[PDB]
Amino acid sequence: CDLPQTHSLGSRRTLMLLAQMRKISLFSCLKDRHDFGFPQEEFGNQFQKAETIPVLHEMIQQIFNLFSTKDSSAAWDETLLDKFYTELYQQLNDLEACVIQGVGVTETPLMKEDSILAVRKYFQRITLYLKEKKYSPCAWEVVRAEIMRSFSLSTNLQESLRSKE
Amino acid sequence: SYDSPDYTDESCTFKISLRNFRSILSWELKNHSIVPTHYTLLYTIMSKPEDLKVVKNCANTTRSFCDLTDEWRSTHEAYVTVLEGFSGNTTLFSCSHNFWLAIDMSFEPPEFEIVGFTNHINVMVKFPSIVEEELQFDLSLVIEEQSEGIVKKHKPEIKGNMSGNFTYIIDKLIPNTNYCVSVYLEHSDEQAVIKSPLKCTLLPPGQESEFS
Repeated sequence: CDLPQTHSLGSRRTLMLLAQMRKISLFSCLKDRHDFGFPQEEFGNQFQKAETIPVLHEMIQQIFNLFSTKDSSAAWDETLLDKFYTELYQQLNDLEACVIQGVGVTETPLMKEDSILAVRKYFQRITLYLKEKKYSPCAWEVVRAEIMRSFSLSTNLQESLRSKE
Repeated sequence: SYDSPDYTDESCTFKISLRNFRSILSWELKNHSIVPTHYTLLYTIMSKPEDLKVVKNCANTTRSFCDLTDEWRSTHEAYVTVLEGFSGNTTLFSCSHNFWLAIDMSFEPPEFEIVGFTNHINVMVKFPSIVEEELQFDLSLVIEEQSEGIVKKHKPEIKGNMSGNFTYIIDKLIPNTNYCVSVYLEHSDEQAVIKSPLKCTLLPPGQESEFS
């Protein structure tokens, strides 16, 4: 498990890959203004020291499945997604590593599932929107923006050790 | 004569300056033939580009700047800037750009002084009397020190130092050292070097008569 915060390009790579898969720009898509909003209350709060690892694992599991769909594979670059799957697996393996070891990962009460449930419904909600929008180009950009912001409000929170007051 | 002809008819150069924790944006648009006098400023976030929100008092105004202290209260999200200019009663331009408060945040208006002592510099940045405890913003202030040509960037902790006069004592200096102090900030990069008007002060010189 990554106990010391020496250096990591895991989540930093995933975020970049999401931006690289960008076919278009939401900035030029003035129609799909139906944003979602990543559940940061159950990610950036309470959990900021390994406790957020179980959530991250299942969170990426949702991302992996959602992007590994026949829809996403046909919407984004299959070559970029090819690496995306590998990176997702890498992050997954890195996160579950702490679960395999005897680190303080699974110690919290049922609230551990609550965080996962929050992300679960968030992703399901996105799937519904995708179906409603027939998986349109700009609609995908919304998803990209959301997921990109999601990473900035999840794994990025572990690096958010600026203020302490 | 290079590239394309200078389009001095639609600059759309926007810039936001922080005047005592007050976000004020100004718009620059050179007029070639048609000269508009009234403009309308709109803003929004990345979350939804179509969520164009118009500012009050800064709509169909004859002003060239607009203040939105409590309007612009976000550090994580990006603020989109859309300026709709109308020449008389006809739409002329509607350039849409975006700003990042967590990347720019040009802070220059605050007054700052520096007392020069024989062996130390007494920096005194007069920041607004604002309670940081009620300010949801994360950033660092760097005190630049250019003494005798030696450029140094002192970045201390701003926790309880931006709520008024910022006192910073720079020691380990030798007599006769002209120094210039610059007040700029930083966040997660060094591209936020808002080098304000460098104030040069000369502390007591030691270039007197050399004797035993």
